[PDB]
Amino acid sequence: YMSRYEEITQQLIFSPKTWLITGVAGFIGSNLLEKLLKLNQVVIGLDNFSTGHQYNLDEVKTLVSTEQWSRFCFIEGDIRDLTTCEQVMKGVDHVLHQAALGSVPRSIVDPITTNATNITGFLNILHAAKNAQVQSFTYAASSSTYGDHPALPKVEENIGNPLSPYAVTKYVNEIYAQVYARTYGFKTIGLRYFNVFGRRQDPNGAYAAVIPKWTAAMLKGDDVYINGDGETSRDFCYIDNVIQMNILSALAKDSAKDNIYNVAVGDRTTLNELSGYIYDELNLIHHIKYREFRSGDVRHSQADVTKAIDLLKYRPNIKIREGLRLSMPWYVRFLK
Amino acid sequence: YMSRYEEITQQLIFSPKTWLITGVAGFIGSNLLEKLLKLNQVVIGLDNFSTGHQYNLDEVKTLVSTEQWSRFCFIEGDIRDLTTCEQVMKGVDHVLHQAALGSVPRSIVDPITTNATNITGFLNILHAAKNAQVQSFTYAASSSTYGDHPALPKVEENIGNPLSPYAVTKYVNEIYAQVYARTYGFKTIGLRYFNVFGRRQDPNGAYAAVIPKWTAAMLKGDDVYINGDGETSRDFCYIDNVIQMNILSALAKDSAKDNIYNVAVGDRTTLNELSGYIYDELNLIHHIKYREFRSGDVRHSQADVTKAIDLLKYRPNIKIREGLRLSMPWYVRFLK
Ligand SMILES: NC(=O)c1ccc[n+]([C@@H]2O[C@H](COP(=O)([O-])OP(=O)(O)OC[C@H]3O[C@@H](n4cnc5c(N)ncnc54)[C@H](O)[C@@H]3O)[C@@H](O)[C@H]2O)c1
Ligand SMILES: NC(=O)c1ccc[n+]([C@@H]2O[C@H](COP(=O)([O-])OP(=O)(O)OC[C@H]3O[C@@H](n4cnc5c(N)ncnc54)[C@H](O)[C@@H]3O)[C@@H](O)[C@H]2O)c1
Repeated sequence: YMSRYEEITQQLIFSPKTWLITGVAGFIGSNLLEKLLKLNQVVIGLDNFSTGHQYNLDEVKTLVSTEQWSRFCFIEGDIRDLTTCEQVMKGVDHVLHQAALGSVPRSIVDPITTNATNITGFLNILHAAKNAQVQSFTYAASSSTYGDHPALPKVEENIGNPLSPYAVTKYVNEIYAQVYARTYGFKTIGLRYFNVFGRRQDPNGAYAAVIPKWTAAMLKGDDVYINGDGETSRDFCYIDNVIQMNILSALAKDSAKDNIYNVAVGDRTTLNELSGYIYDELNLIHHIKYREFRSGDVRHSQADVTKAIDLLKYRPNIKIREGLRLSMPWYVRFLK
Repeated sequence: YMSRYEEITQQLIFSPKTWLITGVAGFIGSNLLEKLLKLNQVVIGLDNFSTGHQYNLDEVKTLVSTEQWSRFCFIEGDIRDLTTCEQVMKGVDHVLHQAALGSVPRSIVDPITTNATNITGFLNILHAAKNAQVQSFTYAASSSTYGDHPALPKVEENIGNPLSPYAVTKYVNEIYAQVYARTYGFKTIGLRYFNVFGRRQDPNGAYAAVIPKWTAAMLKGDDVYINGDGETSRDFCYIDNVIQMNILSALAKDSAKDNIYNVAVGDRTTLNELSGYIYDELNLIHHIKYREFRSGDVRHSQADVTKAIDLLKYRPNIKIREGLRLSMPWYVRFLK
């Protein structure tokens, strides 16, 4: 039971608010959109369809009622444009900022566009939000920000040197957010996501994340690569845990704001064990080679989620194996 | 004797190199331009005249020969435009990046503009320099990167939380520089300036620094305002000391790069002390109210310059009073 999250969602349905979701056409944004519309929220979406897709928005349309869909106002535009950011902020209560160009290797190969998207765009949205006096502001940060810190499991206060331009940009979001609290009284929540997965995570394209990239490949009958020795290990976090955490963050009591939280389940899986869970869930619905470590990649990864548990009453309820089970039917349909 | 510095400057007279100075029309930039043309160097300059001034360049022109000035190629443009950054990098040996919007309070009022210039702009010059494979890259960092850290004197490896949007931007310059070393092998030097003063520092405008602002006010018979009880203290650093450090860093051995250095004297002077020094020096060349502490003002600032002295062979040989003596005639001339 996700007790606190149930209670908060009940408040929202009784007293609905206006939400802004940036990155709404993407993986996490469109999952947020689906749950907020199902709570009868008014939703303002912004996306530029860089890595996001209109098909994600069309899919969410078919999953909600007509009245629910009628409260979604979609704005095609770019967070790099401050005017656009101010326009979409108007009358907004709760900001969920997901728009960014993700991926460590992308940042290495084009630190420039990435900087513009992830620092300039973040600041534009942060500043428009402060000026519009929104009730809350929650933004996607990253476990990449732990960098080379050798400690396991990862604890929020203890971070290392950032190991790529992507790590830098996300860390910069966090420091601007803190400076905003201290200089303006504008209290935010940053969510360090660990390896999120689930429906509508893009499997196509050179930057695909390991779960949908492998899922696709096994469905193709293609080779399943493994960047390095395979002992690299991760806290894979099903999207529903992330949706819980965004919504708990948006309605957090004030003293839980101006804080960073790990967003994950606290477990660890190696590239090598995941391969098998994926085969088994897929193989259940009727259907491997080693190589060089990837550049600027974090070696080993497990979150300590004690802080979200205690301060927000986060209750992660969906673990790697069940998330895969829940996720595979989506991949079959999308790829068939 | 500034002796490694003398050896380096003698060598440059004998073997000119091509330098890029961004912010060339500003206080520190035009002073670098002056030194470099007098050393017969080839200098590419870049400035948008946002806080810099064409009269600064006209002044440098009157101080160097026709043949020296003919080695100055000046481009009016903006570091926020990557193309411009690439163009001015061509043929460049040594980068001295000074272009930025200074001032903590400017950044509080308009964090967006300060971000675009200080982070986007800085990243464009760093990236173009890396791509051009220049010999050296040195950038203007800031003592505001110490933030709330309580150590005093300030030592480079120990820093705190940044306290304004400005401080965020200058800290991010350092982080990007370190990440560029790590990921592309491009090793830079960051110079944490402390309260620099001297000729061509702008006395006009909401954000003038204390030394020129007071100097101008005494020359006009305007009220000199002390923000607080005047026991507040700084490590005021004459320009020539900064010129020295820039040149020592452009020519540093490889082991001294990918390092941050404080640039200052090592001394502390109170606002009360300073107001007396300024008066004394001016009135030798011939011619006060207390109010509220500036809000969110640092109380005491003093640099440990051990690292610069040991690793770069820096000599902080101009202290505050001699610096004021050297600067006062330029203000007298400038304002009469
Ligand atoms: N999925 C994970 O494992 C993970 C891990 C760490 C951090 N994150 C962060 O989570 C957020 C959501 O990521 P996601 O996995 O859903 O990726 P995604 O690529 O699916 O979503 C990003 C969305 O933002 C939009 N966007 C990008 N730049 C934009 C711009 N300039 N203006 C407007 N829209 C823009 C894209 O079109 C896309 O719809 C991002 O900030 C990402 O950095 C995700
Ligand atoms: N003066 C100090 O005590 C001090 C203290 C800490 C750091 N610094 C840093 O030293 C550097 C030089 O500062 P300064 O005191 O000479 O200030 P300044 O304002 O006199 O000089 C900065 C120059 O940069 C130019 N510039 C700004 N934005 C630009 C852009 N986008 N494109 C092209 N040109 C641009 C301005 O027009 C100006 O000529 C800056 O990086 C400043 O932050 C100075």
